[PDB]
Amino acid sequence: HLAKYTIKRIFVPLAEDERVEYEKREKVYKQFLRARGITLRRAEDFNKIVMASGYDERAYEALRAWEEARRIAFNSKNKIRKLREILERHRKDKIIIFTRHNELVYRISKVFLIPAITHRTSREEREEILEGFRTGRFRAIVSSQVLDEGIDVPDANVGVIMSGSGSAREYIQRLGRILRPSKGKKEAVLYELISRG
Repeated sequence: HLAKYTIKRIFVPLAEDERVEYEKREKVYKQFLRARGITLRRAEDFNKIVMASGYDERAYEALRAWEEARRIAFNSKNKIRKLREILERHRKDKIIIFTRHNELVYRISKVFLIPAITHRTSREEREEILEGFRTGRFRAIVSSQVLDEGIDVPDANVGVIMSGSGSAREYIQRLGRILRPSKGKKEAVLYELISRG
């Protein structure tokens, strides 16, 4: 019986060289949106359509733009610098990092020696990792795939959600259901890094 679950949404701005690049992409995108008379409050709802309407260089290069932006934000030098702190502040707990961005997963697992689980890895490899997790070896893991569906996942204490440019409402709840109150204290904390600034 948990007794102190607590969420924290951290807003990490972008790097110098980063804002510049990000902005130039989003420029091309927003132009496409207005050029097609679409409000941005409905992007991606729109991209969903752009996708089902076949190919159009025009429209697609815009989606390719939306890509880089999303990308940049996710891998912000700061996102890492920040993650670092979290990993340190919570070196005494079991952490579960999540990100819908495959690349980041690797960037992380390689920058901080954290075992990873993506839509590759394996089936036993995966498991293997989870057993190591629940028995020491390593106190954290980064994973691109969902961890509740089927997967058992050890009792984790802190969860981190490396978002790109927006808040992952769903994911937050999903993860928070998976976490487990600590031994003593029986608390839990969930972070969600979001580029912004």
